[PDB]
Amino acid sequence: MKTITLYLDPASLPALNQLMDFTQNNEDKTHPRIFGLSRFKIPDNIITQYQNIHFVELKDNRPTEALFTILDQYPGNIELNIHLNIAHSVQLIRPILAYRFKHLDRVSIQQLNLYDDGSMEYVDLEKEENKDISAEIKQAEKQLSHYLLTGKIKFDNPTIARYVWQSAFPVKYHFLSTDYFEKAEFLQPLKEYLAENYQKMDWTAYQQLTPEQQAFYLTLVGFNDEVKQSLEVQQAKFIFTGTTTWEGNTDVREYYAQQQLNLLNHFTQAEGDLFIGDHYKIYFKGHPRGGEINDYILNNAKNITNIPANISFEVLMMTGLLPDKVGGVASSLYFSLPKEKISHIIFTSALNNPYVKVMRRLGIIDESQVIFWDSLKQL
Ligand SMILES: CC(=O)N[C@@H]1[C@@H](O)[C@@H](F)[C@@](OP(=O)(O)OC[C@H]2O[C@@H](n3ccc(N)nc3=O)[C@H](O)[C@@H]2O)(C(=O)O)O[C@H]1[C@H](O)[C@H](O)CO
Ligand SMILES: OC[C@H]1O[C@@H](O[C@H]2[C@H](O)[C@@H](O)[C@@H](O)O[C@@H]2CO)[C@H](O)[C@@H](O)[C@H]1O
Repeated sequence: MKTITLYLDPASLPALNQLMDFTQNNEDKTHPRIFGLSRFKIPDNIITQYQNIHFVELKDNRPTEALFTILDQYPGNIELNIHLNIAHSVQLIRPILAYRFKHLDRVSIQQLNLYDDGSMEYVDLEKEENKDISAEIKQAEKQLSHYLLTGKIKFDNPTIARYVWQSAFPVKYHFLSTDYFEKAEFLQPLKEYLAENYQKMDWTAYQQLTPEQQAFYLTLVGFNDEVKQSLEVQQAKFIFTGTTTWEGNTDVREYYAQQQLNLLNHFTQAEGDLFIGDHYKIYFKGHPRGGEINDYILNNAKNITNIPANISFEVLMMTGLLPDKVGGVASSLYFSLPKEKISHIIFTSALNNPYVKVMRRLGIIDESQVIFWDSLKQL
């Protein structure tokens, strides 16, 4: 009997947590590990310290069939310790279930550890506000059973389906907001169902690591001394945070880039609606997938210091390097930001906007008139 740990995430936030789990378990050099983290490359000089370390691409939110070749190397009874993105859990586990079916006598699922993609889970949950949540859970459990028995995916409620894994496996959920499950009264049956199977994402985990593990972790997430030194400047700091679009449409991507540059100007120019003051040093923390939208800010802004877009914002909180003020388009990063540091959060374009509702529920935004980015004069 042998445990194999899989770390799967096409996004950022679950991978960030999973790399913490790997760091905590980094003394064990031989434990079989499969990394399917789209946004993170484990440095070679770390890879070389480990045996039984494997890598798999994700395509369409699941491990490719390359997974099967890796698993074939382990010919005995194997138990899978699987780490997943919640929003994408059903697809990510699909090839794992298919492999289990082919080797039903030797392959088992030990447990699941699941982490929020980010704001998406909460925006999705907000849309379920008028449903009988208790009934949705019971139906999702039944349809999960069919998935597990047949390999066929069919959920009447794809959103609630993300939360019923306990009906089949030992599970632990790691939520960006545990407050949401307390504050959204319509979700009470889900809170109660999830019982003792969840905790909040622990942003104090880094602080409890040894100095050696802290250095190891920072190497995994792409943090380095130069970014550290850039943020240790003796001046008040403002970080402008970027967003992205998943649309490939040039019109849409150019629109996003232009509108986001205009937003930055509203923060940093004296005439801007959101003017922060002349004494701040300005940084840009682009979205990890901003791509040319990121480039547009760096090319068209002035006196801005880039924080490499691949560095997740929450690392600055872990390292105690948060700036005085943070502003930009609504992002998952605002879910764990101390409220005193929020300048303004801007929504893309509506009181009943589900993202607005989520943040209002959570006390991240107040009762004032929300700001959409197309409400801003082109400066
Ligand atoms: C509602 C919805 O669809 N939410 C998804 C969200 O759950 C997740 F898929 C992600 O989350 P998103 O809120 O962008 O932020 C996710 C994480 O990326 C890092 N980050 C982000 C922005 C930034 N300027 N600096 C950073 O470092 C932080 O670690 C943060 O916690 C994502 O791509 O991972 O993208 C959004 C949207 O699809 C996207 O914003 C397009 O508008
Ligand atoms: O990168 C992780 C995020 O992916 C989003 O899906 C995008 C995808 O990134 C993009 O390449 C293309 O395939 O369009 C998808 C949207 O339909 C997820 O929606 C988001 O939750 C993150 O997981």
